Amino acid sequence: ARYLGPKLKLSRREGTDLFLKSGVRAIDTKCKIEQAPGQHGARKPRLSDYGVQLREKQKVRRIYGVLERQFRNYYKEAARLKGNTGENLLALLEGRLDNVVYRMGFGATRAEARQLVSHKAIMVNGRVVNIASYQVSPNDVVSIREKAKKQSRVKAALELAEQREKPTWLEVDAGKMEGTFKRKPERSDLSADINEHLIVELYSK
Amino acid sequence: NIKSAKKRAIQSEKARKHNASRRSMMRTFIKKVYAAIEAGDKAAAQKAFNEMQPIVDRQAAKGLIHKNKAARHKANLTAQINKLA
Amino acid sequence: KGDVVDLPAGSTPLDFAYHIHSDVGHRCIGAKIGGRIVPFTYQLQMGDQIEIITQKQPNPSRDWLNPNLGYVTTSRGRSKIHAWFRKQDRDKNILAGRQILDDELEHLGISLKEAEKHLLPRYNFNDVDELLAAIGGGDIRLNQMVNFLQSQFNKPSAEEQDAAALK
RNA sequence: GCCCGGAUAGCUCAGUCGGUAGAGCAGGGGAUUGAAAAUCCCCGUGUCCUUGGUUCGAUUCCGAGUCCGGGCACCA
RNA sequence: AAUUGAAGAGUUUGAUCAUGGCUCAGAUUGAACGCUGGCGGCAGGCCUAACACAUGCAAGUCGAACGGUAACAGGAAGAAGCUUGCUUCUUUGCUGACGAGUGGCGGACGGGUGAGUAAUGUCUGGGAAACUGCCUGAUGGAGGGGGAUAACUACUGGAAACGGUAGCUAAUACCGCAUAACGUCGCAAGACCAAAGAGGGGGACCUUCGGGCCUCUUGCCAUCGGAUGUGCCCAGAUGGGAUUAGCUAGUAGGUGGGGUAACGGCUCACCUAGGCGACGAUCCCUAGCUGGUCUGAGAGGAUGACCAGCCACACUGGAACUGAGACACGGUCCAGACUCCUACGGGAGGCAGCAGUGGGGAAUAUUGCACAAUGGGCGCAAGCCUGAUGCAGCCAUGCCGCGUGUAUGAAGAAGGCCUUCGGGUUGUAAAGUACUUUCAGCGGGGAGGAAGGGAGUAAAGUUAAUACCUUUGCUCAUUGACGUUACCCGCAGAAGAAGCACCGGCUAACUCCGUGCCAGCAGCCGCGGUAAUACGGAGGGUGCAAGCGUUAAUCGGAAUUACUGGG
Repeated sequence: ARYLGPKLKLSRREGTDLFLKSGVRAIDTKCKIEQAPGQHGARKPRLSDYGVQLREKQKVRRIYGVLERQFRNYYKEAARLKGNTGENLLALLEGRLDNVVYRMGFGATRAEARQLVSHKAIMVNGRVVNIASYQVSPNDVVSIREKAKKQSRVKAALELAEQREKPTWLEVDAGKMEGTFKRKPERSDLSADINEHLIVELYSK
Repeated sequence: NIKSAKKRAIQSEKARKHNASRRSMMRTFIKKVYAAIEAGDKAAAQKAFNEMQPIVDRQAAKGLIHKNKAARHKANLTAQINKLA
Repeated sequence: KGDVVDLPAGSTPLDFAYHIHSDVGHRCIGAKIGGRIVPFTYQLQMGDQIEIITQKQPNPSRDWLNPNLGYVTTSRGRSKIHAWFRKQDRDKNILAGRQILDDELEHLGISLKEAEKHLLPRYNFNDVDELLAAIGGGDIRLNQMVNFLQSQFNKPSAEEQDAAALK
């Protein structure tokens, strides 16, 4: 799992950004994004529709760094679920524990959030958890397990959260090193630059 | 095959002999009956049965023959004698 | 048997029987080191006494495993094994060989017995089936057969054409 | 296990009677056409198993050792 | 609140629309191979040879049915040994319990395999002519005798296997007689059949002082049912073949005897000449069936390995036996083949039980651990057996999860690479600086799976009884294969951890050089003859990720078998 390649390279490919280069050197740019993801990257191929949609899904996966398989599982899970499966999917990926950590901003990327997770730094409700994929149920209280709390990285992290966004559906505590996931994020909320439906049909094939 | 559990086998023979003897004995009287039946003399026939009865039912109770069968002989036979006697 | 014997390190017991004898090895099917049974694959060490079970003769044991360097290593009896498989096919080959031999033997040089006369004292005859076996095994150039068979050396007449070949 | 012989240019294969390794295969190229066909012209081509000794000549004597096909010693 | 699900592309032509085949994009697997490979949990794991098999173990238990005691340990004796009263040794079942035996229960379960079987099978739903150990409800019984036999003596056959002869003895083994009814036969009247005790404790009396007797417990016998399992019958469903069209004489039906637990051509005798068949008889090939599994939006198609029912088979063919039940996987007997013993006269053997071995194959593992948990067999119970089972080993084999780091980092390093030789690029990538510390690693701590059972005691039922005993509490000593357990703790340290395919169209993604119809690639179209984005290599990328590809097979797309849904 975990792509772990040049974190930024993907933003160069997708023509967008995964915000992996959070705030300090700030705006990516210092990378020459899009200009040439690989070798003769200056080219802008027609990109047949299968390609634009494939690129769409890749884009999303890359964002949350999820592997194709587990991602598909999420897809299918979203399929059986009520509601236009499309946005239901986002309801799934946002529920990502690690991703919640990024939302709660204890990390600065998704990767950082994983490392926090794998290293048990974040207990939830009344238990430490290491499965970054631990789906986070509504009204789920969760915080950094104090034994590893106050690692300066989280300090600077929350400080970097100011210039982030502060997602509304969630209930971050910030000061006391805590966060509480309320209701599942509505489609209208997050990014919206992506057209999840694109991924939906992507598996129509 | 050899096992102490195989003892069953020999003990089974120690039964068959005894068991088989009884069966023959049973059938034996029955023979007499039919013989007397074929003889056509109801008195001796009836009697032949008169003694064939206790033994066959006894075998039934002994568990040698599933009771019902003993009755089957008794019935069809009585039907035979009454048919003639 | 309590008898002792040197062995190339790590050789399979399947090889072992051959050190005892080739034939016992063909019929070899079992071995129980320290009484405990083990496959052929168990390489020997520590001079452990090796109980060996066998059978009759029909085999091709590790001859079904020769191609992988897996089971029955070495080459001594190993080659001997191939030999057995070989003698079987050899007889088969011999029959087929006999056929093809007659072919050449009559198509060119003429008279198969004379070809044996063109064989009895040509290549290591020993027997004659020896001369009748190689025919199917390709064990004899499969060309010189014509050359021995064509032992004739007239000469002068060829010069009349050698003088012409030079023309 | 004893022991025994067969081991050739890139192929098939001459010679391997102790004496300057070459014949057929295609081949690659030449001349032809955009290429072939058709067709003309040319031959390129090695450590004789690799290697030591008796040899002026060893690829034809005698070994290692391997190879390949044998006969037998090989039953605990 | 209990499905929201359905994409197309290439390919015939100078070109077009048709039609229309081939092929492709997905999912799928008991997979195999190649490459590569770190951990965890979960499943999976011989599909071919239902081929052969060394060893081990895979089914035993009850002394509370019994005569006994070969053994293990206590008691009765004496001599002796000698720590002279301190121990060692010699006879008997007396006890504790216990080899062999008699005997009851089990061995028909559980486990395996899918050969056979196209229907004596299964599924479905029906039906009546049945039976049914252990268990349970009810009704009663349970008296009185006898003949044995192994064991075990003694002699004896044989290499062995396995016996033989003559005597010794018991019982819940066995067999009479009595006794039986809402049992059987019978219209009835009538006839007839049942068995067994064992153990525990105990006041009085009885005392042949071996016990009687009393109470408790459980066993035993007949009948009645209940539950359960098993047998049977019919309809419908249950592969392909018509270049298989007729088949059939116990065949179809009847009557009568016989037959089994029961119906019945189940079987015989005689009588009738029918019976099945185009809504496929019969014959031929193939197959275990279903619940389901796979695919599909569905309808369908494919399949039926794991888990589960059912059925069939257990070296091959055959027959019975005991028994409630088998025509019996580790029972018998016969024959056959094949291994093996053999003193050759004559015997022994059956892993398609778990492991395992040889073999076959592309291919599928340990000759492990514990009966601790569940269940099963025996037994009052304690217990004993348990390759069912619970586990652990093995293998990326599939599913899922996680890790191989994180942040920052412009000199846009070097080096490789391409260049229109300016530069772009590789590439924040690395280094560097700074932080965390999953699993690894080592070291600490530490569950749950455990319920029971035992010992004790108290109470209640109990009866003559504060006995035994049943039940119910309560106390105490205990029961863990997995197992350096799950999980939690600590320590150290970026430390130990990324590969595989493709990159012409299909189809995500490029260049450079190498080669020149050669070498080569290919699923289809097709690439390659000097400037290959397709071949080989380098670079860069694309996709997926401890996996990636190929082959394998199935549905898909295929509305190219079309009911849905074509002509």
